[PDB]
Amino acid sequence: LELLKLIEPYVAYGYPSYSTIRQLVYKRGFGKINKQRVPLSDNAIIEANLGKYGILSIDDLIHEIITVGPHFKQANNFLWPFKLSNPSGGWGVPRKFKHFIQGGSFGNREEFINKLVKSMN
Amino acid sequence: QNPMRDLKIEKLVLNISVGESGDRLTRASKVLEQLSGQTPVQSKARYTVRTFGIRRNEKIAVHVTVRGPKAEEILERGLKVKEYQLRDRNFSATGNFGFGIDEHIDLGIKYDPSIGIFGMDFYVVMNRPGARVTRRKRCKGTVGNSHKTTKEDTVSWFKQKYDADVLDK
Amino acid sequence: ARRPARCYRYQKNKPYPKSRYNRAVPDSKIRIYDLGKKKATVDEFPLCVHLVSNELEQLSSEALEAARICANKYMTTVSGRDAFHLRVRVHPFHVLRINKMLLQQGMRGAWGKPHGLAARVDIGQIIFSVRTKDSNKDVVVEGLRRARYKFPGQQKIILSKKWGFTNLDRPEYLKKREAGEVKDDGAFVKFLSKKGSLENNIREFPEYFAAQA
Amino acid sequence: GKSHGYRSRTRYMFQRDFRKHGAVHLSTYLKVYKVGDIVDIKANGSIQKGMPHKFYQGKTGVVYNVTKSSVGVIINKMVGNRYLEKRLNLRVEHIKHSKCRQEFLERVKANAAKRAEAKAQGVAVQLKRQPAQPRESRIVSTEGNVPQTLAPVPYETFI
Amino acid sequence: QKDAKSSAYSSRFQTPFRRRREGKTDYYQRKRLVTQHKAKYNTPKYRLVVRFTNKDIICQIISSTITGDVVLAAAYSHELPRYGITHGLTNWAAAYATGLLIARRTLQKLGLDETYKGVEEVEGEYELTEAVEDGPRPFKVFLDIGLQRTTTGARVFGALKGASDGGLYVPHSENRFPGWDFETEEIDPELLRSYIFGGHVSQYMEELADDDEERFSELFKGYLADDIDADSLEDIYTSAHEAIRADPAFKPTEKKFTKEQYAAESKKYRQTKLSKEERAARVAAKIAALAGQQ
Amino acid sequence: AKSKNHTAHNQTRKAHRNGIKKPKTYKYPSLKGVDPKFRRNHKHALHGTAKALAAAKK
RNA sequence: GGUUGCGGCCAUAUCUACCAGAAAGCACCGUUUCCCGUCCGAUCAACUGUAGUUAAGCUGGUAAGAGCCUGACCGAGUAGUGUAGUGGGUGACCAUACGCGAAACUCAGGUGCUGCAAUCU
RNA sequence: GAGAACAGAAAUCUCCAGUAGAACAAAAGGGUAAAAGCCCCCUUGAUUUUGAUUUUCAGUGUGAAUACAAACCAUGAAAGU
RNA sequence: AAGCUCGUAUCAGUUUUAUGAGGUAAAGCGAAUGAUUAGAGGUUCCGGGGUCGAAAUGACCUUGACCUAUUCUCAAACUUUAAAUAUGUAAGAAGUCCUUGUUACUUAAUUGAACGUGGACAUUUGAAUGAAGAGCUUUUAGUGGGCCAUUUUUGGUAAGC
Ligand SMILES: [Mg+2]
Ligand SMILES: [Mg+2]
Ligand SMILES: [Mg+2]
Ligand SMILES: [Mg+2]
Ligand SMILES: [Mg+2]
Ligand SMILES: [Mg+2]
Ligand SMILES: [Mg+2]
Ligand SMILES: [Mg+2]
Ligand SMILES: [Mg+2]
Ligand SMILES: [Mg+2]
Ligand SMILES: [Mg+2]
Ligand SMILES: [Mg+2]
Ligand SMILES: [Mg+2]
Ligand SMILES: [Mg+2]
Ligand SMILES: [Mg+2]
Ligand SMILES: [Mg+2]
Ligand SMILES: [Mg+2]
Ligand SMILES: [Mg+2]
Ligand SMILES: [Mg+2]
Ligand SMILES: [Mg+2]
Ligand SMILES: [Mg+2]
Ligand SMILES: [Mg+2]
Ligand SMILES: [Mg+2]
Ligand SMILES: [Mg+2]
Ligand SMILES: [Mg+2]
Ligand SMILES: [Mg+2]
Ligand SMILES: [Mg+2]
Ligand SMILES: [Mg+2]
Ligand SMILES: [Mg+2]
Ligand SMILES: [Mg+2]
Ligand SMILES: [Mg+2]
Ligand SMILES: [Mg+2]
Ligand SMILES: [Mg+2]
Ligand SMILES: [Mg+2]
Ligand SMILES: [Mg+2]
Ligand SMILES: [Mg+2]
Ligand SMILES: [Mg+2]
Ligand SMILES: [Mg+2]
Ligand SMILES: [Mg+2]
Ligand SMILES: [Mg+2]
Ligand SMILES: [Mg+2]
Ligand SMILES: [Mg+2]
Repeated sequence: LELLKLIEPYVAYGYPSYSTIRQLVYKRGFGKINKQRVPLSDNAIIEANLGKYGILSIDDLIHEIITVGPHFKQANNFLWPFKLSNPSGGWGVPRKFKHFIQGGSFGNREEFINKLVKSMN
Repeated sequence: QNPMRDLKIEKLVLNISVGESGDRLTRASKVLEQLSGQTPVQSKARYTVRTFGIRRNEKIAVHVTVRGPKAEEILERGLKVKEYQLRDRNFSATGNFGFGIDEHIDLGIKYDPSIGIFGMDFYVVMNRPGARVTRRKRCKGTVGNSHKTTKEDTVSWFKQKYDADVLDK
Repeated sequence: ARRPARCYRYQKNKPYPKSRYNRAVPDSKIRIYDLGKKKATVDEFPLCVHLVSNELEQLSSEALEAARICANKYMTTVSGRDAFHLRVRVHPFHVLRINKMLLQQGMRGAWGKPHGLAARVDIGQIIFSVRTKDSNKDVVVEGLRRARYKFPGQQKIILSKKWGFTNLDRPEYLKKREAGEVKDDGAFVKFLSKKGSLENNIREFPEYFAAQA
Repeated sequence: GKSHGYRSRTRYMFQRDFRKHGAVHLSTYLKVYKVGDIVDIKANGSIQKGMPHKFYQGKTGVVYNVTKSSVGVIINKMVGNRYLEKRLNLRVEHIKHSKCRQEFLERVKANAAKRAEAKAQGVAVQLKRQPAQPRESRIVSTEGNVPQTLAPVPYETFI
Repeated sequence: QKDAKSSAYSSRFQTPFRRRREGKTDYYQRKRLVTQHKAKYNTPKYRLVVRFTNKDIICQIISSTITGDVVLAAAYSHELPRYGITHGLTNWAAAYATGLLIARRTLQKLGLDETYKGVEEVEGEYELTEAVEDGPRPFKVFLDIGLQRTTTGARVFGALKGASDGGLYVPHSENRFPGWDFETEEIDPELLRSYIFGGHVSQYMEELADDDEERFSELFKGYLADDIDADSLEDIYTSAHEAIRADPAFKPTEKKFTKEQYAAESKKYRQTKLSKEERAARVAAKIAALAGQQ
Repeated sequence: AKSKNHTAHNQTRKAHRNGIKKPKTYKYPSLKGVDPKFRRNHKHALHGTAKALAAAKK
């Protein structure tokens, strides 16, 4: 949390939904295998890499995220950073580098992060 | 109340402030010796003062401390000279008192023209018993209020014995 | 002599008062700070009005003087030598400097001699205070108003909720006095605590714990 | 000229604490220092001898040596782009055991104890420190607590 | 006394250590007795603590802890009755005596009391108790005078001689023993010996009684009441070492009443202090006494 | 002519290219400046404690 | 619980004034041949514990007591401040967003705790 | 502050209060009260051998300093220094 | 640039937890030091200028100085208090525990001190997050005029100084 704080003018974050996570992991899920950014298109790949912590599917990956839980760390790290586009629809505000509370983007916008991500997804 | 605390002469210190060094000061001391039976102590100038003619660390004045029955006796001889009358001055707030005489031959003492004539200060300090409390090394302490000498107290002392007079105020 | 106030209106330098390191400053142009009926009891003048700075600057001594006079005078002609108490609540403790160019020397060794004094004055900070009888409100406000014109910057004028120079809301002041908790003194006034030693607390303020009324 | 003597800028660093001047209490001389002890360095300007240079004021390090009246302490110090090793001869009056290490040892003693009473049950331990977590759901009640509702306050000068 | 202490003064006034105020501890000198060569770690410095009251003599062996000084063993002059000394309970000879008892007693309980005999002979000569080769080293102890003046011939250096001769190692030198003639810069062990056995006291008795039947009979009232002849004094002290080295062990006093018993009387003379409740009640009454202008 | 006198500008950038590291670390560290008698005796406590171990192999 | 010796932390312990103190202890106190120190056996030294006294020291109790300590949604979430903006404003300067956050003030409680050894109605 | 013949503003002699308001060669800052200040007694550690360390630093020199080792000493009842 | 030794490790321009250092901002001045406005009461029985009997070793006087409790206002080279931001250290296998070996050091002492033998303890083995690998050697180029912006800030009336 104290990290987020430190970094808040440069990021835009909030509380994701099964929906947003489902679609983020499906459409933009890539795994980390010996560096290499490998796309999760078949369940075998996760099980070959995340099987040791349970998790032999993609919805096994998703679950372990949305619930946090025991091997979240190793699950989430496995997940290469998501490369979102720019928001199709727009940022919904004139300037982004103020806070969400002040008229847009940057800082915790809470359960608004979904509408945002989904347009960048 | 009044048991211990009987109030007494702690010490008597005779001073002759000569104000110059040499024979005159050796002579003044001899008087104090020839009187106290003690060997007296010389005082050095705290600082040079030119109108008085004294230099710093020059031997100027001599005094001797007397305690016990002798000092009680040399007190009387003085008191004798002041005709058993002192002033409501002389008595300090803290309980001690003093006076001064011109001419020391006025209390006993032959003349001896090789010694001449000196006058002298007479300060007598008063205490009670239990004063070692302020004087000892270990567990030094302060007297209690309802103890300890004062000027009301050690004036009435002075009248009671000595059958004396303290004047003015 | 004397360059414009414009060259020293901002708090640009750490306070530089006269000191053992800064001996040889000249004397403040304002010397009197209390005038009118300065010996008047606390009871006489219940109404208090303040001339308040709304900026953050420096006020010269000479401003303080000039404004002080322009205040005192107008007060006295219109209600009299004894109808008010005027207190200059700001002292010119800080020393201004001149570099002072006399071919020529240059920017070398530019440390300046002392040039005059000022008062580093704050947002909200009281400048002048006046106390009078309620029937001199309007003569007082215009004293100060006339004075404003002698001071750089926006300075406000405010009616104090205080019985005179004391603290205490006027209502809370009258509770205390009619309770005897208040004792006169050198123009100001002392208050009865419930803290010190009982004895000399009753010898100082008899009227409080007494039959009386 | 500029002036960079040994104790420069240390007017307030080596002052004593308000109403704590004079003799240094005996406790100081009774604490015992072994090698590998982690000490805090904080000068006392009444003890002029064995003084730490002002750099090391506020710095913690490990004892590498013990002598009649002083410990030797190892300090890692950055000069340029690298830490260098630094050996300090400090009299004990300027030195203190580092409490943070005692939190640690005491915790290690705890963690061996917890670990026992689990093998003595063959159950699981969970020994690593967890950091302060979110918060779980609650139900606050209104019994004796009907929410007082507040509103913003008017402007009002008090001067 | 209208030298009133300005509230300023009081506020930034810095009190001395409690025992400084009391005039008991010389903390400058304590710090040097107590401090150990840090590379001897918890090797305790041991102190020979010798204090005199007006009627008694205290001899403790102390070491210092951060949480407090701790005593290994203590001996007194008021124990000495048990060992045959009935009078002169604060003189030099009782000091040597008390210095011996503590010695024997500590290093009895320590275990080195069979080894390290001490002197037994006692002609009052200057010698430390050197250690026996191929064996232990003696219980070393450093004298703690506290606040006593270092005068040559002081009572406190009796207990020292008592303890050394007892077979404690207590570093010292002659020049503060009676017998030390500073012209000579030598010690006459006859004088020191005498003192161990109360010589200086006995003589005076003889000189007194002959010269002053009346003074003597007052100063020495109790040597009469017990027929302690003067020139029998030595044999009291000599005999007293015997019994001391004999049974050095400590035995307490037989104490009537238990701790609690004492207590529950032994200061229900304590003044019990008010409750703020009552205190306020006093406040509000005091006024009515004082209220009304007088 | 006059020139800039001093600045630390850019110096931590420079120091942090390939720098800081930590300090290098070893069990059995240097015995530089340790109490010479103790070293002397340590020398002997080691020879002995060696010896005694080779005696335990025969 | 008293008291003493050695202490720890070094004012909740210090300061001022008034009382109170069984028993033991401590103390004041008596003495000056002796080791010893003084202008002065006052301090220091030695001697008796005998002639005396709780007066003092010391211990507690009191006090809308001075000081000192502790608390508090007491003031004040104020002052100051890290981060943000193509925020306001001629400027001086100020408001807002995410954070950290005092001093004085006011009131309330308190006024040594404690270790080792010895000893006591 | 209260008191003592000549003695005065200022000579010398008591007493009381006194956290340092004094002193410590020097500029200033720090430090200090049964002392680090004042008076006294005894002294030559201001010595011998070469190493390690801290500051300035390139982690060179120089200066100055700190803690041990190995001698020889000074002082003190001593711990110690 | 050349590589070399290794291969998940010990890493880090980071947070967290625990525990240190600091005297700036603010604050303060009926707290020390130094400044500064105003009265008020008291002092002198030990500075004084007079009026009342020239009288004055005598009164009441205004006037200093000093004292007591108040009052307005200040500090880069004052301060009790005292932040924010920065800043040291620690968070384990080089560890923890039990047994008892060495020595000329040290202890009254097989007491300690250091360094060991032997035995036991590996799921989270002792917070977070990251790791695009970590470690290491040799050697050489250029450079050694800088400047700008926010903020902090010194000199100057200021300056695109
Ligand atoms: Mg898109
Ligand atoms: Mg659309
Ligand atoms: Mg479109
Ligand atoms: Mg919108
Ligand atoms: Mg003359
Ligand atoms: Mg012009
Ligand atoms: Mg400037
Ligand atoms: Mg110049
Ligand atoms: Mg110049
Ligand atoms: Mg400089
Ligand atoms: Mg500074
Ligand atoms: Mg002090
Ligand atoms: Mg030195
Ligand atoms: Mg006050
Ligand atoms: Mg001493
Ligand atoms: Mg002789
Ligand atoms: Mg040039
Ligand atoms: Mg240029
Ligand atoms: Mg250059
Ligand atoms: Mg240059
Ligand atoms: Mg004598
Ligand atoms: Mg006597
Ligand atoms: Mg004596
Ligand atoms: Mg006493
Ligand atoms: Mg109080
Ligand atoms: Mg920007
Ligand atoms: Mg702006
Ligand atoms: Mg504009
Ligand atoms: Mg602001
Ligand atoms: Mg001098
Ligand atoms: Mg100095
Ligand atoms: Mg002198
Ligand atoms: Mg030399
Ligand atoms: Mg400020
Ligand atoms: Mg403050
Ligand atoms: Mg002030
Ligand atoms: Mg400046
Ligand atoms: Mg860091
Ligand atoms: Mg990790
Ligand atoms: Mg290169
Ligand atoms: Mg190069
Ligand atoms: Mg080059």
